[PDB]
Amino acid sequence: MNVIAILNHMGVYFKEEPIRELHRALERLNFQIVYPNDRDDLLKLIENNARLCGVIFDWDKYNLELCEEISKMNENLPLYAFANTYSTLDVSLNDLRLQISFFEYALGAAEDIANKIKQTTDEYINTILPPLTKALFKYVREGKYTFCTPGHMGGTAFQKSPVGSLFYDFFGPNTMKSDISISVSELGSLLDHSGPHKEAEQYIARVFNADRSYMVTNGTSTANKIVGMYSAPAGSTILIDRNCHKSLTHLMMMSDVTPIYFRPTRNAYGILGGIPQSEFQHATIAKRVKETPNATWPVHAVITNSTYDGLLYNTDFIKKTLDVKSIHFDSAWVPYTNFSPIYEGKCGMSGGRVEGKVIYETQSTHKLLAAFSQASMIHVKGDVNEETFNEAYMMHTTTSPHYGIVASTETAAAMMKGNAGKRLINGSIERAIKFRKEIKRLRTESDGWFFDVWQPDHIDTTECWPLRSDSTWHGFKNIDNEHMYLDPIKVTLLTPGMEKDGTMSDFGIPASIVAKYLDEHGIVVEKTGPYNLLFLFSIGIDKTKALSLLRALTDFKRAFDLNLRVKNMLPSLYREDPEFYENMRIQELAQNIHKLIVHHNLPDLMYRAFEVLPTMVMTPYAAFQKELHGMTEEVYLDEMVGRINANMILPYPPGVPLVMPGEMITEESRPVLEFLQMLCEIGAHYPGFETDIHGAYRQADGRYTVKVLKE
Amino acid sequence: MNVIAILNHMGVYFKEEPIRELHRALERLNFQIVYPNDRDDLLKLIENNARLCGVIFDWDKYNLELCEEISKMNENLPLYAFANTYSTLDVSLNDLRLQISFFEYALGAAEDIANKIKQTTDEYINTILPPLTKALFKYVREGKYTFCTPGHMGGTAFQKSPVGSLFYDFFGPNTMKSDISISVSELGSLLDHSGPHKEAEQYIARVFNADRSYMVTNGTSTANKIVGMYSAPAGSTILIDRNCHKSLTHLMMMSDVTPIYFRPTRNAYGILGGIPQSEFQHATIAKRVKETPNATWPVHAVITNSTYDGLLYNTDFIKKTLDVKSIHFDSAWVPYTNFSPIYEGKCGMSGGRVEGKVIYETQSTHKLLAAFSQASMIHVKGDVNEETFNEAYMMHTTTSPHYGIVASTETAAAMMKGNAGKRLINGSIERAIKFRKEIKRLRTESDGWFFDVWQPDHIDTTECWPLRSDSTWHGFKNIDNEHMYLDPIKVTLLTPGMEKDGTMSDFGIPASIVAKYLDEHGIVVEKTGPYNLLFLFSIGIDKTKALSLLRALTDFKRAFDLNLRVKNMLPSLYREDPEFYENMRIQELAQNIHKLIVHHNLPDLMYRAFEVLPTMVMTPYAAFQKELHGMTEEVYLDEMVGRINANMILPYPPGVPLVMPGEMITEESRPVLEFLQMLCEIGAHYPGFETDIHGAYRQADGRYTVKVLKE
Amino acid sequence: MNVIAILNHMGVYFKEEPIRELHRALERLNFQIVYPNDRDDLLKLIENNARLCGVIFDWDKYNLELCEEISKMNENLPLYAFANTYSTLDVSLNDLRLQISFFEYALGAAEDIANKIKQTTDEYINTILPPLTKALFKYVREGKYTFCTPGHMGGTAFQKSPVGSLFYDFFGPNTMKSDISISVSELGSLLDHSGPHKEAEQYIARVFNADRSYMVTNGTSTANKIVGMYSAPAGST
Repeated sequence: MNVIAILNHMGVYFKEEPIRELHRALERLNFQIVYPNDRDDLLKLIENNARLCGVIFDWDKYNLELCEEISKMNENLPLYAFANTYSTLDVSLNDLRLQISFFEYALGAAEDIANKIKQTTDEYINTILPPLTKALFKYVREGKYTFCTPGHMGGTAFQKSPVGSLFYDFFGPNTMKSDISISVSELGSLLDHSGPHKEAEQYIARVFNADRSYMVTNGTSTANKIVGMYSAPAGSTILIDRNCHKSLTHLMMMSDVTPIYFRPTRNAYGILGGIPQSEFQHATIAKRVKETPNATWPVHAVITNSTYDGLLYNTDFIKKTLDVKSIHFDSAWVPYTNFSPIYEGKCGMSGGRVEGKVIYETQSTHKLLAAFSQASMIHVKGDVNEETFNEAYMMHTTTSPHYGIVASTETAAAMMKGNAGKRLINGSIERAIKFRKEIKRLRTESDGWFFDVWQPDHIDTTECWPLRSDSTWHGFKNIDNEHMYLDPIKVTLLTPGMEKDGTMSDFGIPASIVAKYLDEHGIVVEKTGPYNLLFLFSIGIDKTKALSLLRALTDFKRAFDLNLRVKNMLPSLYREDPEFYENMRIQELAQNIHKLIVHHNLPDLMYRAFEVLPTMVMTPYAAFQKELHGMTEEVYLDEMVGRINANMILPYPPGVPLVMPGEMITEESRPVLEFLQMLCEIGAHYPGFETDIHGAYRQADGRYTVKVLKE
Repeated sequence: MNVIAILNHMGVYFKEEPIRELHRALERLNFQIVYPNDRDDLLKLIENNARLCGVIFDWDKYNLELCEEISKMNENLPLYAFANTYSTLDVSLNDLRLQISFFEYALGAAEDIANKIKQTTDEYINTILPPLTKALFKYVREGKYTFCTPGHMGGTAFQKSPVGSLFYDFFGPNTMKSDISISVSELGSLLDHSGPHKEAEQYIARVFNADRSYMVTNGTSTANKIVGMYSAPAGSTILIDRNCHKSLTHLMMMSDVTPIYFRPTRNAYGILGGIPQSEFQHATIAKRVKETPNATWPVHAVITNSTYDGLLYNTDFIKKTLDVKSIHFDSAWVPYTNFSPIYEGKCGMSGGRVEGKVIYETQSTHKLLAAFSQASMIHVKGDVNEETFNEAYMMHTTTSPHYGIVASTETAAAMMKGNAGKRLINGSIERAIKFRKEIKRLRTESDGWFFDVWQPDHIDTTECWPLRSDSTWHGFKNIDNEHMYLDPIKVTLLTPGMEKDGTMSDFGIPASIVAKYLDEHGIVVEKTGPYNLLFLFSIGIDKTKALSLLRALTDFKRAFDLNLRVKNMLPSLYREDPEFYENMRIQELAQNIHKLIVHHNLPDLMYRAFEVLPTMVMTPYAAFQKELHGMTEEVYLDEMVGRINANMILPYPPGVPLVMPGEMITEESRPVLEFLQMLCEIGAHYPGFETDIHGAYRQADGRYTVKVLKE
Repeated sequence: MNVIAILNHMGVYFKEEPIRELHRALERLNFQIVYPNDRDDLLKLIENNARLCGVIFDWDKYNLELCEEISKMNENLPLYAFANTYSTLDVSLNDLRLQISFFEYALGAAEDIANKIKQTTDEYINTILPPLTKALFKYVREGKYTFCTPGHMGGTAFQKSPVGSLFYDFFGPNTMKSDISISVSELGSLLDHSGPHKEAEQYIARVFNADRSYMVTNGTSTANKIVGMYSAPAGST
């Protein structure tokens, strides 16, 4: 905030020489001065920037509707109207409700005007800032010597070493002084929820429409642990989504709990869809309790809302009909929910306080909002035992947190209050929708093949487009109406190779080549399956990045039709093994990997492997207990049927836990083994496209091993 | 690295005009140029700075011993000797082993010389940098657009919001671009230990003399959890130090384990000393196993080495005689051990690979080294199940870590390789010893009272001064010889109020007033007890901070002898309740709090409360299980005998867990209740000195409550 | 390639002060900046020159047909359209098939834009250059000391003699460093047809529509000898 914009030169002297004196005084007060030519120049200057902290304009040539337009753009922005001809009498109430401060044109009075402008800018900065970030900035500005942890003590240890000086010159001084610990008593403490921290969690609670809100400093991988260790005591039972994270599996291995796994649907692409409506009612839950050993009525439920590919649920249905005392939504990919009414009825915090149960939501703030990594939140909705749940939160977090992460966690919510946050969210959603409309437009504009995007055939409104059973763009057969809602900002491109009914085509490009090409040209894809990409259109995405992406896709199309060699187009993949990719064209490589997928029948195996659940011999807690006692042997992959698995098997494709720790592959679940063997067989042909299975360990001969339990 | 220092002007032109042309070319290549006048100027310039990345000197007037001195100062520093009169023949081997590159005095050849200098500086930067920090800096320098998590995507979300722009202008761009996730495939992944990450853990393993080294991104509060969940399966038994952290208690509440608590000694000051030699042999361990219900032979041991006040152990004794299969050292306060031979035989990694057991050490890197917060390491020494322990490490850490913390964690070890790290550690230890010598000197120089420092009466050598049974400076009675070693850099000041034999004096100042005064004058104390301070003399401390601290102590002495009012001297404490501190002098306040300590007999109660162990009714895991089921009631403090505690009671003073979760205060442990009641009684008199007990909850009437279990 | 041409001054400030900051940053990055007045000025400037390596223009006052005309003039030339009023939606396929990179008008963001412009210019140079000339230019830019033939060794023998210095001042340094031999292993060898040389003869074979193409270094007076000594053995006709 040092940019203060003065409107145009009227022409007469008595209201220009005071303006030039104020210009000189403001430059003396370390303010950059910009000179927009007219009104629309000011509108564009304010929307394209954010460092602007003041507008000076004459109240004669520009009326007070150029206070209201800026108010629609930013409510808290100070503007400085200069009163010459309009008297006191010419002011309405709506002018008085805006951030304007009136001044006069007097020669030699520029010093007091500049001091008042500096004070107003300071008030604006101290108004828009959240309280803990405000206090941290104040503490760094009044920077005191310290004799406490951390050891760098304001980064003055990095000023006395060469590699330390490189680190210090990279990061800069303010992010070294911003790292302090709980010994600084004026900032309170995260662990005890005191002072500026307590004001921060109350601020987070207002913003996100939650009763009590927490600010985790390790991540939602730890927030899931906190929620599932509070609400699910040992010996109890949980309803965990099979579409889960590794963190929930880790939680189940720490705690002595027992699962019933929900059964999500999926298409031939490998996109993890959702649980049908039948598996949230009392009948199916009671049945699955009945045929699970050592199982009682579930006391907690964990649901991934949304999925990895951005499929929201009808959460009002869930909160009405799921008859458990605590429903947890692992909303790691949807933290931005409250800030656009598009997502109404699509999160745990949507709607009011539900009766008889506590709704948890564990937004991963760093993922889609603007926050530093390892930042997360736990929003609750209901009544919880305050000391027990506070102690459970204290149990998993560290004792001396990184205050940069905490300040970023709060500043992410502070970016969403007012009109600026609504403008951010609506701009991101509208930009995502416009990108979707041209990618379907360029599909019908181009010749031959082009990238498809997995979205409804007619989208033109800003809403979460519901997945209807009467349409076939999604691919989930016999899907329930109003249970799924596509998130517009998680754009999933598609590549040729798949037909609409689910069978495979002949000409195709698997998405690994497209992702590697985009990585070569300096744009990064989130994660790819066999024939899909994913692009997070968060609040950071502007039209520069969107156009560069669209124009990396087009250059890939041109380079693939021209059929350039692997050496020229993909040097990063060429360097994987130059002997192999020396005389190979890209069309031959794409055709070969596509034929390896087709002949081995990848999508049918990937479907039929996840439509059958492995037999739960013992709870994953018992599997971890037997793993700790050294009762694990590494049998080869083929002889794994009838054996209890000790470590989780997580195959890419698709990215969802296939075999849990403690489950047996029986003869009824042989397509699981066939899929694993097929994936190992196809991954050992072409370098750079190596097999990515978390749990299976590569040997030298080419056959993988899985840690199973001894007999 | 942009500072290149040229030595003096010889006087003749043919070796000055090429030097001026090289000056102009290097300024064209964005290098700051400094001009030391002579040799000693260069020596001082190099020791006082670290951004210097090159010395240009003439090989005639300055010999090659001004290459060896700089080599003793920095081994990798490039220097550029200019050869005029000494021929090829005048070079020895020791000159060739140094970082010198020879040049000549030619007119018009300054461009190639400047390009070679820039290339040599780039080689130097790429040499001293650790590999993962090097790759992260390279990735940010080649900064690519991204469509993946995190949501700010290079900080371009903070460039479009006012509070976001304040955050961005504070932190700066390079620490926003440095936050990326595992989707960037060229940096590998922390979780899978691949690529640049795997090179980083191998680099950490060399540096710290460990077999396998891990880099935790939550902190040693999570590293303790990782170690104690791998090595201690459920149903087993551990030997946990009573001088533990909150994190170890949290670990014991997560896991179904059973303790035998070691019994450390302590003095009247409240400093947590150490476990006697008798409690590490087989006889006492077998006895304490025998009188503990449901207890078997311990399979793991956790020892806080050093203590909070920097008392190292004779760890060779521990690793020889403690007959358990895994010994863990919670070395959160001593991470700098390998980098000075003072600490030989004083860590888990000291000495060779011990036979028959695995030694863990969990250095908190952010505490005393130069690293960002929430950074920690796990060094092992022995043979562990690689996949089981890797899975246990993966179990507690997040999945998308903050790469700034990881890069800082590795750069902290990279600051310690070579001669610069040895110079850092030796300079910090020597500065600590010199500060200790003048604080004892100023004690005998001043009039009346002065601050004492809890250290041996004769210290003049750079060693860990052993706590001898034939001396009484420490206060631990009947202490064992060569079991304790004072760390010189954890300086514990003392205030008047205590006599040498342990009884209380009449004139005294409790350390809270001194800490608050130092906080008023802008220097921060780590943590204080009743009459002691603590100052971490880490690698960040230079003589500026040390002199400012000594000269805040002296100004406090002058202001206390002059007896200034609380309003003028302590406005931050005045604002706590201006009605109470209006007409009170500092001598009256100090005398009143000292009399409250004396009349209530604080040190005798604090001693006798920790010399008696509360009765373990049930394991803390069972206490947490009963706490989760809502079986907890809040009885008042006085009626807590005979009741099983559900939450840990952590009173300040001193800062060590007094009552564990699941333990009963019996009639044999009534002084525990007397100490708690006394602390609550003395904390409810003077504002700003409020009672700090973690576990006891303040009520409105003034009597505290503790969550106990129902009957 | 250091000439980057910016189109005209619109008049409003929010898309001129970022342009002036980008001007200052590009001059800091050693780029000469030219200022064509209007569209036909740019057309004539591009046809009369070849050192131009970039056009910066606003996407509002000048449409995307002033990308297609430059494409007919030079296909690989990078141009930098600045997006203000036309949204994402206003782009056709023929625009996407051209060498344009889109930017925005933001104050204080000229450093990243200038770095991206420098990287795009480097990509353009490494795109239009043939591989062996690219590798030779790279080798001279990373100029290493040598102890092999030729004897001047980067022309440092001509820097130590008066007539040698006249020769060196005439020819200039880059054509002295460009004369090396087969001892530099990273450039391959002409005689054995390896590495960058082999890529060069394959490149010559594509260009001239021939199966196998050779690159003689004495002249076609020697190429005739090569052909007539291969195809015409002694005693034949």
